[PDB]
Amino acid sequence: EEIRTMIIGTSSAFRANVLREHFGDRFRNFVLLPPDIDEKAYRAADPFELTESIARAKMKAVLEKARQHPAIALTFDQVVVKGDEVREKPLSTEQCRSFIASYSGGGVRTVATYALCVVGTENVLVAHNETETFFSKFGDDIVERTLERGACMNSAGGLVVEDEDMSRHVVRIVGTSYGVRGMEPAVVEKLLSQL
Ligand SMILES: [Mn+2]
Ligand SMILES: [Mn+2]
Ligand SMILES: [Mn+2]
Repeated sequence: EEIRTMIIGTSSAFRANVLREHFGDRFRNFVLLPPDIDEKAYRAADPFELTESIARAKMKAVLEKARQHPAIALTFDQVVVKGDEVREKPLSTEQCRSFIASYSGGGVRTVATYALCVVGTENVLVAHNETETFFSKFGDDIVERTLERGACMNSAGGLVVEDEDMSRHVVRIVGTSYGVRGMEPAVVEKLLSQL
């Protein structure tokens, strides 16, 4: 059995881009197949168990979709933790504004679960990835500039470290910026090694 195909089981353009770039030396074929599930149905308090339940639910949906259009499938789920609050994608500009403003002069975590499955098998491997990003102080003006670009709406906690203004206020990251953005290749490399 020679596996040459990766099923990219996410709608994230960034994730798809990194996967093709980093894993094109191993895989010939990259198939886009987003899970498109109702994530609101899953509600665990622990963000590690939360993201894991969602990544596994996403994998189930992807493998089902694969049956009707040898391979490995990958899914992901990621949330932000700020203080005691678990944050997903913001529901409005107002909440996003609030989210971004709160990152000034402090630390913010991301918690994720990556899942991997060889299509046709029953074992779904999972791995967690956690980051912590530390910002210097910034004011309402920088908040509005980031908001105006709109990409923040599509990230957990409205956290966009790649944003022109946000980037200028990052002091350090424990982890990698690719991890904060939702796809650290080292995590996928570790899961592949566990086959
Ligand atoms: Mn765990
Ligand atoms: Mn999610
Ligand atoms: Mn999603």
